[PDB]
Amino acid sequence: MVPISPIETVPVKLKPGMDGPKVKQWPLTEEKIKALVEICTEMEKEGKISKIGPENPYNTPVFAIKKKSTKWRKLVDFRELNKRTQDFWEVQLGIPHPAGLKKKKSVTVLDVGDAYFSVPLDEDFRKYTAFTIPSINNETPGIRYQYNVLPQGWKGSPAIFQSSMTKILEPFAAQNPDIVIYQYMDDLYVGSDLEIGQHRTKIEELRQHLLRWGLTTPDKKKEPPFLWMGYELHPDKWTVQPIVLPEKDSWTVNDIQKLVGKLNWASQIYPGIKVRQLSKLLRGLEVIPLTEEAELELAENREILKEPVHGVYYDPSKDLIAEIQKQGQGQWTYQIYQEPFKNLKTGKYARMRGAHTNDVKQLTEAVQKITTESIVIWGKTPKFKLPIQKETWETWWTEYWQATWIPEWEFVNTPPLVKLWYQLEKEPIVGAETFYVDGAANRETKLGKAGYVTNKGRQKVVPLTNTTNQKTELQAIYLALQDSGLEVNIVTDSQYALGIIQAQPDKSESELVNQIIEQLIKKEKVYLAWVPAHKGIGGNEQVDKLVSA
Amino acid sequence: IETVPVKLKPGMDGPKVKQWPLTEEKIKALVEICTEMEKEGKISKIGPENPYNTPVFAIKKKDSTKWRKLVDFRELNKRTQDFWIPHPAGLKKKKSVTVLDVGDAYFSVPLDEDFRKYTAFTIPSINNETPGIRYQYNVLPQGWKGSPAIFQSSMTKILEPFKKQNPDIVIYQYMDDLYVGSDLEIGQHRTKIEELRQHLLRWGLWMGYELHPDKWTVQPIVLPEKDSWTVNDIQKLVGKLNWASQIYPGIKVRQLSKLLRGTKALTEVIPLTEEAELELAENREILKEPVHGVYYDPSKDLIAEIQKQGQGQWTYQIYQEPFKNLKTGKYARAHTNDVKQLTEAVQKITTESIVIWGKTPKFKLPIQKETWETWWTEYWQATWIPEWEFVNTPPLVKLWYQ
Ligand SMILES: N#Cc1ccc(Nc2ncc(Cc3c(F)cccc3F)o2)cc1Cl
Repeated sequence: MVPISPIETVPVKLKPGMDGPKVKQWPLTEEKIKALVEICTEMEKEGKISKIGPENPYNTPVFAIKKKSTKWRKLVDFRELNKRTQDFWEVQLGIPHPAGLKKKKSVTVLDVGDAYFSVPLDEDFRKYTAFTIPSINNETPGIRYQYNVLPQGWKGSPAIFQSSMTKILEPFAAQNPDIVIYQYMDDLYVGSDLEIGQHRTKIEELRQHLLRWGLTTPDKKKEPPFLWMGYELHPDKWTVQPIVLPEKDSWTVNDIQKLVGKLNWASQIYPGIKVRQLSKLLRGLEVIPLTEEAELELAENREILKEPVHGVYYDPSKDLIAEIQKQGQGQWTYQIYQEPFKNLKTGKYARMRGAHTNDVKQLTEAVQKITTESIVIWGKTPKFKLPIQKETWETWWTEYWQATWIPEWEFVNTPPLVKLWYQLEKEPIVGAETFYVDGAANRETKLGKAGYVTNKGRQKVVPLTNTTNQKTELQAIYLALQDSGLEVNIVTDSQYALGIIQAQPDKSESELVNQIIEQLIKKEKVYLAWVPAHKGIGGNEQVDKLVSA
Repeated sequence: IETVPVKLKPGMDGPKVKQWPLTEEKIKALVEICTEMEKEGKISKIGPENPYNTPVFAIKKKDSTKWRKLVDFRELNKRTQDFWIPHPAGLKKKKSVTVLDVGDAYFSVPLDEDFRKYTAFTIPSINNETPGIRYQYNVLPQGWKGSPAIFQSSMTKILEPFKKQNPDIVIYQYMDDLYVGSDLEIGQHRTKIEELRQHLLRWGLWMGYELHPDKWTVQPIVLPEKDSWTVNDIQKLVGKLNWASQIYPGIKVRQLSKLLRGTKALTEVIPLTEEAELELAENREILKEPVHGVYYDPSKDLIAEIQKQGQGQWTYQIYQEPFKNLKTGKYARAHTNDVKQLTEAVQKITTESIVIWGKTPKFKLPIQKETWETWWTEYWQATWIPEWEFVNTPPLVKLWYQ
């Protein structure tokens, strides 16, 4: 007998003030009970369970399920015991992304469904795991078992299994820095850049090291490619599992919501995937008609999906590059790569839901998202190639009322270019007509007026139906813009309108804002000034009278 | 040598805060640092049975090149029971004040064995390719609101010799910081500071941050002095005066609006009437006096607002009730990184706030959340971290402070 080191146990507790489970053992058929008794005898023979006396007041139901086979399978249902077990520190919360892996010459996968049972359970906690095989004809006491090892289905088996493998593997990995090791489910991944001879050697050393804890792994009896978390992993490349966009002459809410999941998943490597209209068709499981804008966006998904695309692994010796494009309708698409045309991954960004927005702000947010994604995956910020001129960026951030920043980047001239569509003046314009604008509405009738009074005696007041103070204050500005030359000064008392225009939108949900934006784009110079209402400021007073009637 | 019993508030669990992404260099610094702290027993690995977590990262203090471990205990501090230092109103009046990182003294005091599980933190790995190294604290940790409250007995002793020797020096402690105020000359200053490092090495930290009070505390509101006023100038003045009237009683604008009588061109010059000028002068008078009924109340939150004025200038106000400013300032010292400047502004305002009231304010930051959350840890150099929210609507007030 070669001595085997023990696997130290992990203290487990139930949630505070809560107690074990006490749930009814269901009545079984005689055929099922017979099957349980045989299985449980073999588990006990192996050490996985033990017979308990009658003091134990806890019980978890147990079932027998027919292997779709003339053989039965045992199924202990811990749904109840789980609700009452303590929270654990999960480590698999973050899964690696293939784009962050390094290329490997050789890669093996051991299977570890034997060690999982060499992982004992905390003694003081076994009692909570009691189940009862009912007796034939209910004429004897049910057999009573409790677990001695992490049970399949228990809340704490994943964490404790992982944590125990980690600590076993740690010294071996530390004394073999020329390989990488990673564990998920019952699968150990070992890769290296050694020649296959040396590589199969070390896999052997690893199995030996696992023998010290009495953990037995499969013999030389797979290899690339691997299917894992929906990816296809090859030694020098990765891609997702295949993306098959179904044909359907009638699409429903379950079918449309599944067509954005596939396109979202595939969007991490398939360049230029878009999901706006299809995602919109889900606004707010009903057959929805695809717009003509969704059938041209789906026909563009099927041609990008026609053949496969592969992504490369990460080479820490090379810079990371990230490139963004404006797709339209608040959609952005990006690629991250180190050598031209060999992407490590791709992705997309969508406009946040707001009332008003502009291209520069969206670009900035996409940069931030790509930036955080890259810290996660590669531990560093990529260099950016952006469709925006250095001068444009500089004008934006030096005049924007918020603090803003994007990391190291260069202009790439691939239209459409992000630009500033207008710029307000810092000072009043000499020689430009001065428009005093005002607008008001009757809360009850929804009737109001908008108009302006200028220093040249120009005047206008337009009566309006179904409007609000806010809408008339913007309409007034709109009128002054419509009726003025290429240069104009505008005085408003509307804090509302100021707050909107000083945000510098280039697109809006309001068609009234968009008409103002369209007017602003056509002007050479606009100075917009604000005065407090009802203080008798000349012109403001005059026009307030005219519009509050 | 014997631990102080500590426990969270009633009915509050420990913190369960996800670790946020770290760059490779910050991961490497933390591995080296945490290895040594484990070798020195300040921390110990932990298993999956500990569910709590607090974020950690790595900074560089000002004028040093060595990485420092910073744990963002903001959640644990909220959940850490209250512990029953007063605030010396004289600290803010000293000609000068040096700030000393004494957080290292804490590592010599064990931590209540039962509280340790709550100091849980993870060193992440790039792309999550290896499990996060998990640790918890055995000693008082830097940044925890308990660590000063507990060490407060040991620190009084370490200082009595120096305090009894220099009864003019004021000495205050906030987080891992000692604030040593003086009224001497910097040279005499620096030495006494060097003096004060010896007690700690003798009882046993070489860095010292300078800092002198401002002048006005609440900067006055000032109006232009001009010989000719355009319509635009008078419109801006009336706007500023109307804003200021929420702060100050008898502000009047009747006679100035009167000048704006009709529909004039924005650039045309208005001579001021005699009334107009009188009214402007009485408002000037009013603005020289302090605000009425403006009191600090240590039971309420301090609030700091910041405005970006451009060209590296930043204005800020600290209040509790709107229009009742306790301090207003300006800052102009990164000539191309908006966010580095803002981050330094937040640090400077927070430091002033510790010296005046002994606590940190809640910031309203003129920045989008995602930008700020994706860049402030690169420019942070203090061992505390205040609270903040985000202004998404441009204040009309930015003008009244430029
Ligand atoms: N074919 C193939 C193939 C090619 C290259 C690599 N490179 C690599 N760098 C770091 C790791 C560990 C690792 C896995 F091995 C597996 C999943 C996650 C994980 F972090 O793997 C791995 C494989 Cl499996």
